[PDB]
Amino acid sequence: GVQMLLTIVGAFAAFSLMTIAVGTDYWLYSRGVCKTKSVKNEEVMTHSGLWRTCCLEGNFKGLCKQIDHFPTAEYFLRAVRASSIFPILSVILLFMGGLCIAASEFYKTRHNIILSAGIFFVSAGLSNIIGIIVYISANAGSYSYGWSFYFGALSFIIAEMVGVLAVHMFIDRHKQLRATA
Amino acid sequence: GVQMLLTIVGAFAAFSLMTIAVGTDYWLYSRGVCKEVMTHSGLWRTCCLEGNFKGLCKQIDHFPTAEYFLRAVRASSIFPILSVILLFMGGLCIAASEFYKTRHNIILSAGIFFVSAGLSNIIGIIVYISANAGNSYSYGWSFYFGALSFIIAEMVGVLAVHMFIDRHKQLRATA
Amino acid sequence: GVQMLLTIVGAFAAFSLMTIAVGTDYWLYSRGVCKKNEEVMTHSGLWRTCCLEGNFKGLCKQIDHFPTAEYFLRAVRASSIFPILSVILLFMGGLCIAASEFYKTRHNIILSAGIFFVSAGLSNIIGIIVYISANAGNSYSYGWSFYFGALSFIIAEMVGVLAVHMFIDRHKQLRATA
Amino acid sequence: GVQMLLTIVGAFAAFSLMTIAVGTDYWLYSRGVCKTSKKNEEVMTHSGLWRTCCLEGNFKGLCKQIDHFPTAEYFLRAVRASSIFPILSVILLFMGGLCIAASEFYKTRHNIILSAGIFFVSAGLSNIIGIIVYISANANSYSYGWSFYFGALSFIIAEMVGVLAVHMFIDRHKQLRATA
Amino acid sequence: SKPGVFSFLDPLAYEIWMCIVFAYIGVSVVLFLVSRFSPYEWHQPPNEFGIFNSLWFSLGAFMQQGCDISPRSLSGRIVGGVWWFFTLIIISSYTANLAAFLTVERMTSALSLSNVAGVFYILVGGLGLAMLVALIEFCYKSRAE
Amino acid sequence: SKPGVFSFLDPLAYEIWMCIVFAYIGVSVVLFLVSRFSPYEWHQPPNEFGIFNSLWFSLGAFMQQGCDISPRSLSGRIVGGVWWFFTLIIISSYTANLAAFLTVERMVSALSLSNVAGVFYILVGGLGLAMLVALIEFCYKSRAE
Amino acid sequence: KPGVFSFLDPLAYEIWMCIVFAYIGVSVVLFLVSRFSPYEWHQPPNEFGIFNSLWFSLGAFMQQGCDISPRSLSGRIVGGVWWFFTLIIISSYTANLAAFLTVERMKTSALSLSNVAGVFYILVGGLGLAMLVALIEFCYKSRAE
Amino acid sequence: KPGVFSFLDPLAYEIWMCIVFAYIGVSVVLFLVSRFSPYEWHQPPNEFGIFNSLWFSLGAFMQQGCDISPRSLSGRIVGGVWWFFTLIIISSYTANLAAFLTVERMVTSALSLSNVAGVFYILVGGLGLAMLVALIEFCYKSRAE
Ligand SMILES: CCCCCCCC/C=C/CCCCCCCC(=O)OC[C@H](O)CO
Ligand SMILES: CCCCCCCC/C=C\CCCCCCCC(=O)OC[C@H](O)CO
Ligand SMILES: CCCCCCCC/C=C\CCCCCCCC(=O)OC[C@H](O)CO
Ligand SMILES: CCCCCCCC/C=C\CCCCCCCC(=O)OC[C@H](O)CO
Ligand SMILES: *C(=O)CCCCCCCCCCCCCCC
Ligand SMILES: *C(=O)CCCCCCCCCCCCCCC
Repeated sequence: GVQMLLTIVGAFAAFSLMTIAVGTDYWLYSRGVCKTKSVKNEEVMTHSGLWRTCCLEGNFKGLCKQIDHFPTAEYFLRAVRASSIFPILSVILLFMGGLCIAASEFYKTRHNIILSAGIFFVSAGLSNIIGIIVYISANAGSYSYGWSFYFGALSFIIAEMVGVLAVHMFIDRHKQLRATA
Repeated sequence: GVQMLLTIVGAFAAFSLMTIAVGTDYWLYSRGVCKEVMTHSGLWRTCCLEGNFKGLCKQIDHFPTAEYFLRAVRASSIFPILSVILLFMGGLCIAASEFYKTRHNIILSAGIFFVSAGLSNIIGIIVYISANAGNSYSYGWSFYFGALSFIIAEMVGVLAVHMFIDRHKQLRATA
Repeated sequence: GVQMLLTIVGAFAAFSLMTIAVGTDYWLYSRGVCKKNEEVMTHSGLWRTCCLEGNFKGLCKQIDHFPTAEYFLRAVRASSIFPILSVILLFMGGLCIAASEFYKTRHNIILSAGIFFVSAGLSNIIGIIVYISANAGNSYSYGWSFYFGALSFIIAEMVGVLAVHMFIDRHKQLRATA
Repeated sequence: GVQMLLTIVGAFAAFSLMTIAVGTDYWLYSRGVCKTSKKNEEVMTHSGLWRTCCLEGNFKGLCKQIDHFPTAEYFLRAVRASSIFPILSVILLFMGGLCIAASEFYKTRHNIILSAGIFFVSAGLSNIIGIIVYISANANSYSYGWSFYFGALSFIIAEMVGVLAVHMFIDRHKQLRATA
Repeated sequence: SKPGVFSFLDPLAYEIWMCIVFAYIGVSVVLFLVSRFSPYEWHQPPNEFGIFNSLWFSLGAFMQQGCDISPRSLSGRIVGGVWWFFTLIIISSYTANLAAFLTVERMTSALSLSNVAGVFYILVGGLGLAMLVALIEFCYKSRAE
Repeated sequence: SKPGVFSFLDPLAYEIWMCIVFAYIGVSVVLFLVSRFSPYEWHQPPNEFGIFNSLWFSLGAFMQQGCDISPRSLSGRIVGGVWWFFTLIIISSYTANLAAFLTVERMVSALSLSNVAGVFYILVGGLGLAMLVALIEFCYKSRAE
Repeated sequence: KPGVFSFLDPLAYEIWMCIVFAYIGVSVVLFLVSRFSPYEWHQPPNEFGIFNSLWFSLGAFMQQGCDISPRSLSGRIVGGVWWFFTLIIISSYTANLAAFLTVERMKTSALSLSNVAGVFYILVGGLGLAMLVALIEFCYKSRAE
Repeated sequence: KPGVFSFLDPLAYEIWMCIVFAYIGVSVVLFLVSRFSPYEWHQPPNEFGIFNSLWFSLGAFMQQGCDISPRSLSGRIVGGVWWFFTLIIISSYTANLAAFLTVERMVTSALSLSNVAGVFYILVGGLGLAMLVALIEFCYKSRAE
């Protein structure tokens, strides 16, 4: 009862946090530009996210551009980093975890819909680690990560905690069945 | 019993040693200024060693954010002083343990105080050495009294815990 | 038995691969002479080094050897004693397998098979190590013959554990009847 | 029975080996002088614990003494000169053999056998120190000689006797437990 | 030339340290999951890999220390094996890069207390926290009595 | 520049990384052989050194991390004692040669996540494989009942 | 000539002194947090008295010793921080030593017995002390019969 | 090309000969203390017999896993000094090996198999000896039957 309540709240939190990370732009306070060619540049502080990059300060404060991820084993990294499959697949897996948790509130007989939720959450956390590494690794080849990156990092922790909690609930259901039989 | 006597003598030794350390002037024999020759510095004074005067216990210029916090601690010497306080509080507990025999939970308090006193002294040594490392220097008797007090206090902190354990064993045996 | 069939198929596979390796000349793709000349691509082996993409395409010449401790290693690599020894031990392993189907009361034959296959695997390791170490004195890549030898080792070792289990099962059955 | 036989033979072998080592002069095949003008000539020599005897040249066979003294460094030289530890192992192995001999006569005191065990084990430990103090003080090529290997070999033959003696002690007390 | 309190973390970058924490929280959870999720293994805990022991085992592995509990299934061992390989590389990289940081000074001396003094602070801090966590429980149990 | 994904395997040549796998598969099999080939030892297997626990032991011995069960016979111990010597040199050669790279290329006139980013994919990839192995068994065991 | 005790040059005298002080500290705390609780003795709750705590701490610093490991949150915080402290310090000694060797502290030579000489005196001296302790205990027991 | 057994270059011949002598000595002192006293035998007070003592002293030196751990005072002293000895020596090897590599590389450079080819011959040789020893035991008992 109370354990399922924590799970529901934690599930939403991680989903919400991760959707706010993949959508915002405050990932990496870099030092670049925001505009393109014209008939010199303006290297000013630029909070750059996954898809867009607005110049924090400078004469063009608030102009977001489209990060150009393509300026053997390096092409593959770019493609993955450019399509943000991993940070987007974590959001797809956390959402499917919520459906599984919600489904298990209307069909109590099926105990395997709770284990599914746990695996989804745990796998979502694992897909958000590859996202972090891919991000950092590709971004490499002075900076300061922002709150958007930390929501992605914080999402993992919340998701992993929901993951163990869901596994515990699965075991608890089956323990009741092994005591009443 | 025999254990109580050691716990009392040991506590006094620890407290006394550490108080002497904090109060003396022979922590680190260096070579510097005393108003350049050898100067047996301490925790509060840097007293001249030989020369035209031989005796001039000058004060330390501790203040000529990772270098302000370290300095503050070193200067205020909170941790060395804090160990003395905790050793003193541990002694009261032992003394209170006699009057209020029934209350066995006072003995454990002494153990925690003594154990925590040792941990404060450890930070003291590190803080002292780290900041003072800011020249052939050698540590004097005062520094080793501080270090020896730590050892004596840790020994009196395990003995206290055993005494607390023994109290409860008698409670669980008779009842 | 199904287990017996695996061992037999695995034994033959190991033997085949290893022999095909020792006899073929595709162990190390390098770039050296085959007959002052030129360094065209070649596909060296154990007994011969035959240039591949060259004017004299398909000309093959006995690997030039010997060009006391160093002497010992030269002789060991030149004679390929270990690669050849592995083939022999793998062969004897097959003979042992094909002897526990007739004298099926001994059961020490199967243990011999196991030891042969396991010991033929260890000989294979030393053969690989000797080969890689003599190629010391840029474009050295290994071919399929080298990997057939390496693949044989794994196949041999797997037969070895399988045979030991086969031996163990025989004795466990004999223990139950007693 | 036969276990005691090995111990005796092994104890004698250990003792004999070590004594030869100390007394001989073939420990370190170096290249030095053997004669106490303003001239010199270094020829191959076989050093020992006491004397540096030449084995080549016109001075073939002339055995010079060694001035080990031509506070850490002083202590090393002082110990290396007197050979305290190598000689101490000789003394310990000799005493350890007396105990085994004393056993046959007094067969009602089990601590005679365990005494031999401690002497033999402790004799090995002195031998280790002797080797170390000889290799550290000694430090153009060198190659240790058969005399140095009789020392090293003595250690092994004395540690094996040591465990064997301790088993004898253990075993005897085990038989007493049975009788009880 | 100037030493810092937490200057023992210099070899491995900030990101490396951050991702190690994430990989520790991940391996532990995954190790727990596999071991205990199957309802065809309990007869009681088939093994000792709860949510608490898993964290301890992962931490132990990384610190190159003892093995109280050891995985015995096939899925546990795979998790253990990769974690041991990760640890190995990472712990060899720290040492290897620390030897570089202590040679070829760019802008040899015996390391002083100021170089490894942040660790001492963490050590004493941990001891203090442990004693607190032990007395908090104690009190809690005491009132229940 | 751009350190390759799998740039943590540089301290040792390709043939060493290959021959280590071969030596591992060989030590495990030989440990299995000597421990459980004696009909005159089972009284119920004598020691827990089957074929699946003899690979875990070898893997643990190489990775350093690992301390569960050790051989107890003369033959088994010899196997484990040469394997232990092998591991020591190999794990001290990796670290030592890795330091040389990180020193030599520095002297030329802090490791980044990229340098050790092919060991994180392996770790995470291994966790994925482990969760697939466990789930497969679960499914196959839940179908039969 | 390299001093007898030249295996203590990497770390400063203070570091060595402070390690000893931290070892004593950790041991006392690990004993306290593990045995002070009156509500765990059912027979002590574990084998972590003042003697085994010293052994555990000592073994954990040396990177050896697989006797026992804590089983309590309070006793596992101490373990974890001590293991972290150890890791850093042992890596520091193995890295700073390689700096000393690589950069002559006035081709390379091979370490001679003279360099690591005080580690064989300690060992032999320790073996002597061990036997002495054993014999006096046995002698005392033999005078009590 | 380097010598087959070139992995024994970061230490001198007199340190390997002394390590073996120290190993033997430690294993005979450990056995002695543990089992000499007749006031502890019940079955034996502990598992530290002559055969096992060699195994525990070889295991300790190789920084490998556990099977037993001394529980006496005298025995623990031997363990402690042996662990300290091992620490220094193993650290010195790795540290001095890196020196050799770095200085040689300054006068990629991934370690070729020729550099470390004696640890493989030893390994396979030990596996060969191990099997032979096992079969000798087997043959002996088999004939007896
Ligand atoms: C049940 C299992 C519980 C296990 C519990 C084990 C805890 C081990 C903790 C170690 C922390 C060590 C790392 C500390 C990092 C400090 C970072 C820091 O100080 O950062 C400074 C900054 O970079 C510039 O000012
Ligand atoms: C049942 C117990 C068995 C459990 C076993 C667990 C195995 C995990 C161990 C290590 C990971 C090694 C993965 C190596 C992946 C290959 C790396 C690679 O491809 O490197 C590039 C190239 O090969 C170079 O030139
Ligand atoms: C319970 C039984 C205990 C376990 C027993 C087995 C343990 C074997 C361990 C190490 C082998 C080391 C072998 C080292 C061989 C060195 C080779 C050598 O002597 O080389 C000389 C050199 O070539 C001159 O130039
Ligand atoms: C039950 C636990 C307690 C029993 C087990 C204890 C084992 C001791 C281990 C290691 C210390 C060995 C080294 C001690 C001495 C090193 C310092 C030293 O002597 O240094 C001299 C030097 O000359 C100064 O300048
Ligand atoms: C819970 O039961 C509380 C009452 C029993 C005493 C336990 C705590 C005693 C020690 C208090 C803290 C000592 C000083 C700590 C700061 C140095
Ligand atoms: C066998 O019968 C399966 C029972 C458990 C089903 C759990 C849910 C499906 C598995 C997880 C789905 C994949 C998530 C991660 C994808 C990258």
